[PDB]
Amino acid sequence: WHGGSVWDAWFSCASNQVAQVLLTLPYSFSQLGMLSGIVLQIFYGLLGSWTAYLISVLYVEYRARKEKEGKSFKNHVIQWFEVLDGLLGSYWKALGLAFNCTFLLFGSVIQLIACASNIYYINDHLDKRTWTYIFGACCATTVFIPSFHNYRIWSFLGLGMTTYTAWYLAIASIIHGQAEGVKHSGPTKLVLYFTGATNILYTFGGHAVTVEIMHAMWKPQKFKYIYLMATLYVFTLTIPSAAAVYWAFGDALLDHSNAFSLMPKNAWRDAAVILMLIHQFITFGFACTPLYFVWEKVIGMHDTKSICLRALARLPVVIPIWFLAIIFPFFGPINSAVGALLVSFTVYIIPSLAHMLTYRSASARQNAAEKPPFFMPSWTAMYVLNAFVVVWVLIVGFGFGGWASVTNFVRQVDTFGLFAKCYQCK
Repeated sequence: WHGGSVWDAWFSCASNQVAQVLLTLPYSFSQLGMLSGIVLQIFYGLLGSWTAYLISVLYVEYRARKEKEGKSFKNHVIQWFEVLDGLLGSYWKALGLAFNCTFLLFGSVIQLIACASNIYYINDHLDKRTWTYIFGACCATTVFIPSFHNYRIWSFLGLGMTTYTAWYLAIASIIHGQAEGVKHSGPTKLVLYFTGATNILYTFGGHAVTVEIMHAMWKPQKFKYIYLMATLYVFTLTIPSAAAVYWAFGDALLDHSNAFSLMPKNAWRDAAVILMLIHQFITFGFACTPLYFVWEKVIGMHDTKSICLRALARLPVVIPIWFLAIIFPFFGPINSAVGALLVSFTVYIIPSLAHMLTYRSASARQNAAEKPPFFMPSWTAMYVLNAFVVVWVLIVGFGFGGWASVTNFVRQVDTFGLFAKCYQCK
């Protein structure tokens, strides 16, 4: 009944997403408001915790089904598409593989964009496109990276830096005060409201892709609701900073998708920028490996003796990332687009549909691995909740959210143009 092996991967992904999306929350607040912003944050955090629970339950089910026949996974890490293939069929393996690949690609693109933006805000002698030139090389010389373990130790430092950045933002905006005449408009247009809602949905989207089977022996008595504990700490990180920055700076955030552009300049802001950039650069070396792994699986040059051949096979994975990070440098709305188009299907809809399909027949409900938990004492309860999750994330998270986000993105293009030199620079 290994559960703690999945919590590590999920916590790593969540702690990465939070720090990736922290700086663009006041923008979405100014688009939404305070009431709607806070309420949607709480709503989506709870939904994300619920889906992560289902992912853990499916992992345990698959493992217990496969160990019954006599197949061992020693010295191997289970993949999510392997789980879907072992539980449902082939089409689900295909769907999982495709969506995971696209999601990792665009996560890498977004991280490169963020690095360029922050390095601009520490030194502004070179425009953001030249900083993208410079950092593309430093992130394309990463093809020589082997498989790195120990994600938990790095995650517990990433959180230790994100907490400093968040509380700096909050306390600095509180001490700065608010200027005279600052206006708070609230929700006025629909496209703005829904692109903000989708940027909020993107925050709590993180899931386990590869889980090590080494820690199946552990069984602790203090790990009851670790998912809810992680979500509560993420709330403590993300609500005060965004609320304080929005309250202090008003409507001037619709033209600044990076909150470092409005804060005053002193030593503490320099420390915050430096800590954010270092964290952002390292997590690229941790997010690269799965995509390289899958690609080398496709090309078949995996068991290679010359490391240089691995670099030659991996260059066509870094070239489109660099080209996309140069051509579309939109730091704010790209989160909304990626969210609406990929996270709604990867984190929210496919886990629920898998849990609703694998347990349809009573022969699989009587011989299940894990019974329904105490807070959901019946199967009908879980089916109703999964149906609501699917319908909601299909209508709002993809219907209105996708349309609004794509229209906002196209307006950004028609305003700034292809290959923008400096996006939102005075």
